Amino acid sequence: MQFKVYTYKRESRYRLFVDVQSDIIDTPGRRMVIPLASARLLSDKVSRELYPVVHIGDESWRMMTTDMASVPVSVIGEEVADLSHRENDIKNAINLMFWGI
Amino acid sequence: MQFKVYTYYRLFVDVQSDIIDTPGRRMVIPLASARLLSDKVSRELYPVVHIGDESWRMMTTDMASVPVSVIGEEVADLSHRENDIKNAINLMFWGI
Amino acid sequence: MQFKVYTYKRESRYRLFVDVQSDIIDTPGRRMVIPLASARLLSDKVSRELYPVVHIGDESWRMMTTDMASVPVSVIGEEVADLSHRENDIKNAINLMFWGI
Amino acid sequence: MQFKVYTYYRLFVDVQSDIIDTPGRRMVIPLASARLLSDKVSRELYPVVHIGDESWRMMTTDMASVPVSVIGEEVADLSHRENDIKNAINLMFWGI
Amino acid sequence: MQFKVYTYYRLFVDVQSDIIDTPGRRMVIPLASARLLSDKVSRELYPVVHIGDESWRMMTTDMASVPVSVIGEEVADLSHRENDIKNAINLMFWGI
Amino acid sequence: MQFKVYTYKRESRYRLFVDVQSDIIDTPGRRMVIPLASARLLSDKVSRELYPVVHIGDESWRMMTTDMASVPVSVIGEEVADLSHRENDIKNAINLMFWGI
Amino acid sequence: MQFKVYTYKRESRYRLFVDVQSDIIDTPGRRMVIPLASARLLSDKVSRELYPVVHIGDESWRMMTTDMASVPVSVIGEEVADLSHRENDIKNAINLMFWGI
Amino acid sequence: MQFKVYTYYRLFVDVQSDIIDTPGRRMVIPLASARLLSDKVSRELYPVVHIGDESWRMMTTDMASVPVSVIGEEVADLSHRENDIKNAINLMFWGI
Ligand SMILES: [Cl-]
Ligand SMILES: [Cl-]
Ligand SMILES: [Cl-]
Ligand SMILES: [Cl-]
Ligand SMILES: [Cl-]
Repeated sequence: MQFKVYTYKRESRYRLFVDVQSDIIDTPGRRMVIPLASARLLSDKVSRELYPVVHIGDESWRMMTTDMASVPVSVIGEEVADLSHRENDIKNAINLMFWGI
Repeated sequence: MQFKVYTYYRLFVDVQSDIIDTPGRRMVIPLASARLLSDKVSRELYPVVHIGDESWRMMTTDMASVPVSVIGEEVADLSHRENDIKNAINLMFWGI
Repeated sequence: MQFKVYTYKRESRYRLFVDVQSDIIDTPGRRMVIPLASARLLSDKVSRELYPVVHIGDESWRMMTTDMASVPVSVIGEEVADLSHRENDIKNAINLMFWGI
Repeated sequence: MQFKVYTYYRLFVDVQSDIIDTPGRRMVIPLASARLLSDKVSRELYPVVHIGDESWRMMTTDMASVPVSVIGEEVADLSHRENDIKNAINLMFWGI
Repeated sequence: MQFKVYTYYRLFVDVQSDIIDTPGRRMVIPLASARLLSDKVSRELYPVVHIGDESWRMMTTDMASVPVSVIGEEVADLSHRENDIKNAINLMFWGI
Repeated sequence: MQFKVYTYKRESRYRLFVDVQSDIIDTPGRRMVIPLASARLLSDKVSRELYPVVHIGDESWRMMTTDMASVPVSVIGEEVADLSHRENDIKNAINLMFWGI
Repeated sequence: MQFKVYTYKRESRYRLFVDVQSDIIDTPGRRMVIPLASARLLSDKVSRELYPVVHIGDESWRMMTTDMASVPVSVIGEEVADLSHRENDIKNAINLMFWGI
Repeated sequence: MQFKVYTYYRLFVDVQSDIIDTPGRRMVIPLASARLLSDKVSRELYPVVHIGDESWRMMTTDMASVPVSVIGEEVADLSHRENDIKNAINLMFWGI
């Protein structure tokens, strides 16, 4: 579901990621997701517009927008958080990456 | 064993006949959380099953041959859903 | 398309595979396929009911029914042959693997 | 570069903005032989494009981030289809 | 962050500058248990560091670019070993 | 060998890369390499200090310094070119990535 | 270290493996190892001396000699046991696989 | 077939006994271009062999079990080097 954060049930690649695909579009075998990385791993210089900073619990995470990928629904784990309140920032990040707007 | 769900916490249903014994691989259909697919997705092709209190969708179109050495513990039995599973598989291959 | 044999555009132990999914069922991102292997690689003691032998050119190939897999359409190459005339054998192989008898 | 088709799982359309340099990767949409999908499959979500005399479907839902080091030679330019490509992507993310 | 040790219980040291944001990856050097290598192996090229009560060897020649999304929790800080790490890296590239 | 550009035997990840490891340091099973990418894939706004632009034949390539990796010698293909004349730029790129302040 | 049994840090595979490389030979990035599998009666044609049975705790394990592989030292876990007392059997298994006339 | 060289340009030498064949796997030692290793690298452990003009190093320490289904065409025969290959393998396991 869009704006929900899930865990990955596989080996490497990611730990956490945000589902950014519309809830009316069923692939249905996959979902478009944006992986999250520990905010401490990126400096303050890195654009918060392309790579928004979100809070899951008490920790800060960066949305690695440019590492967006299609992931099979069978590997999507448990729902960890909801980032619906950040809809505007997420939308801007995605629109910026594709349309430079 | 046919219609049993196993782990390797990823889930999959064994859909191969119990008579096909020699092959070192079992045909399985992966399960996905039902909340991940809308109700508009065909229940004929992607049946919805229950394991515990949760709902899962059978990702019929992601069927795959998996080595028996990676098949984990038996989590549930879906024998009572034999008819739905059979229809899903027959629809994907011959389906009308 | 069902019963058509195609080349694989990925790194695989197999160079040819047969599309066995219905033409009325669009996933649409994947197709159910059965890989082909050189017949010389399997002894005659291996069931011809479950592993049909087909011909493409001057070579004999075995259908590795038990290695059936869902493959993305983007990796399906050029059409090499048509096995429509073997529909009955292919159907029996698939029905045997799932429903036995 | 945006709307350009490149080779390597053989054909991909670069759909990332030219103003956004990752710079190690690019967002791409894989192409599949149009003959592999029936006409009943939405052209809004999966546009049909022509490279040479052959027809290809844009597998929008299989979009992925790909390292620039694996992007091959430029095969074609789909700038004239900008509107269709834009609609496909916007539909997948914001569709109502 | 440079000179910090992270989890993958696999361990590796971030050796990339903090002023250089890829930003999707980080250059890291994997750590291996010191008991696995004899004392005859160069400590100049493969420095020995301590994390807790265990000794680890820096597998400098196995250095690799790793995506930030797979970097786990910070386990230790090896800033005090900056000189040894710097020498190991400079030796591998420039023959010191 | 240092400053030499080679091809990659496997079909994945790389196509061409530059060996940047010292010739006096034998791993000996691996070599530190920097992958090359078509220069047209990156805009001119991308730092030439960190990502040098080199020429191999008539084509321009960018050195993807931040994607540096250890690669087994068994997968290193044929020698395509020599970039010894660019030693200073390559050295600066590497030193900047590790020791930049 | 030779004849020591370790736990793995990577995915898939077995669970335990025996280091069979000489202690005087430092690669130093890899170690030759033989994976262990839960003891079971084999059907593998000739030789049961090709797959020695060893004990770790109260359990029995078979040395899958033919699945020997080079493994990076960074993925070798904690030392679980020592099979130095079985040196002769291990040596014979390895010599049989390579030179077994 | 022991002492021979097969592919999948890639190159590897089959070093398993011809007596042992039941597993669908063969022990192989990968070959690397001799130019990739300096002359200071032991020829006892990493023998140098020739195949159609070029020189190759046997990467003894990268020995691995490979499935027979992925072994390609026979490119050469190194039976005449049996003694060197045997010594390399014995050295790696028994220290000379
Ligand atoms: Cl139910
Ligand atoms: Cl896939
Ligand atoms: Cl067109
Ligand atoms: Cl220390
Ligand atoms: Cl130049």
